[PDB]
Amino acid sequence: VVALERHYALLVALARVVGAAVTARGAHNIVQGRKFLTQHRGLVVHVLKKNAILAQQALEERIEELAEAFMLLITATGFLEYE
Amino acid sequence: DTTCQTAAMILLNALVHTSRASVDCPIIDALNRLNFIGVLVDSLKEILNEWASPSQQYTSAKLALLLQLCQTRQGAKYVLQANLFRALEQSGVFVVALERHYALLVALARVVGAAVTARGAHNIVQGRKFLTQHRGLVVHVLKKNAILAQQALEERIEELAEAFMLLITATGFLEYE
Amino acid sequence: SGTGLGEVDVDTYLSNLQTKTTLSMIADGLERSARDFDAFLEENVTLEWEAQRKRIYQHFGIK
Amino acid sequence: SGTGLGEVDVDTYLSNLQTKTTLSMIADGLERSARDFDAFLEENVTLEWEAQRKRIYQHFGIK
Repeated sequence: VVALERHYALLVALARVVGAAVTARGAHNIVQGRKFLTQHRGLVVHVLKKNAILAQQALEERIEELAEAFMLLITATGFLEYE
Repeated sequence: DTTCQTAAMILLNALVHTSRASVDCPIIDALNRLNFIGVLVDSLKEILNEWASPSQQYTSAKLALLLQLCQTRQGAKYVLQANLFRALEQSGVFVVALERHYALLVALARVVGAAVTARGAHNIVQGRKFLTQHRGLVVHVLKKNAILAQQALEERIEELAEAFMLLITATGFLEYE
Repeated sequence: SGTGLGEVDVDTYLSNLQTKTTLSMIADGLERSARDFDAFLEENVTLEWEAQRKRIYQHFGIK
Repeated sequence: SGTGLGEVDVDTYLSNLQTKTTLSMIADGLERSARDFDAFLEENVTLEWEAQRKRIYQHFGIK
C-alpha cells in the first residue's frame, strides 16, 4: 500500500508542473495541453472516477490531488470546447 | 428501439470485416457518403453518461466498429477528417465494476492507437499531444502490470498497458524526449 | 408427479428462450470481435520488434 | 547499574544525531513546500468557480 502511494506522488508532481505552466502564460500554451490530454487520454479518466487505515487515507489523498490536478488543466486549457 | 440499434451496429461490423477479406473497400466508402461516420464520431461525446445492461452492450459494438475502420489504410483518411481527438476530450473520460472501467479505456485506446499508425506521419502530431496532455495516467498503467475476477481485471491492464505502448513506438514520442 | 415442480409457463418459456438466444448472440459477437482483434494485433506485431518496444520504455521510464 | 544498557557509543551517537537532524530538515522542507503549494492553490481557486469546474466534468464524463 505504501509503494503505490509513492507512485502517485510522482504523477502529481509532474501534473502540477504541467498544469500550472499552461495556465500561466495564456492561450500560447493551451495548444500543447490539449495534445497531452488527447495523447494520454483514458489514464486521467481512471483517476477522475476513482475519487468520485493510515496508509489507505494517505493513498486516497494523493488520488484527490491527482484527480483535481488534471481538472485544473482542463478548465484552464478549454478542452471542453474541443469535445 | 434498444435492441434494433444494437443488432444494426453489430451487423455493420460483419459487413466491413468480410469485405476486407475479399487496399480499399466499397462498404466503408458508402458509410462516409451517407454521413454515418460523421454522426458516429459526434455521438462519442458524453460517452460516460451512456456507459448485462443494454446501454453498456450497445456502446461495446459502437467503439468496436470504429476500431475496425482504423485498421485499413483508407479509413485513416475519412476517420481523421472527423476530428475525433476533440470529440473524446469534451467527454472527460480520461472488482467487477473496475474491470468494466478499463474495458472502456482499452476500446478508446485501440481506436486512437490504430488510427495514428494507419496513415503515417500525418497523424503523429496529434498522438504526441494526446500523450503529453494526458501524461501521468498512462504511466500508472504501464507500471501496474510491470480469483476469476482478479485475472480478468489484470488481463485488461495488460491490454491497456500494451495499447499505449504501440502508440508510443508508432508515434515516435521517444525522439521528442 | 407433475402439474408444476420448479417449472415455468409457456408465455415465460418463450420469453426466456428469446432472451437466452439474444444473450448468446451478443456473447458470440463479442468473442468473435475480440478474437479478430487479437489475431490482427498478433499479425501486426509478429513482424519485428516484439520485445524491444517494451524494453525501450522499461529503460526510459522508471522500472 | 550502568556500563551499558541498550545504549550506544559516541561515534554512533553523533552519527545518529546528524542523521536525525538531516531527516528532520528534509521533512520540514517537504511539509513547508506542501503547505505553500496548498495555500497557492487555495488562493487561485477561491476566486470563483469552486464547484462548477468539477460539475462540468461530472456532467460530461461518466459519473
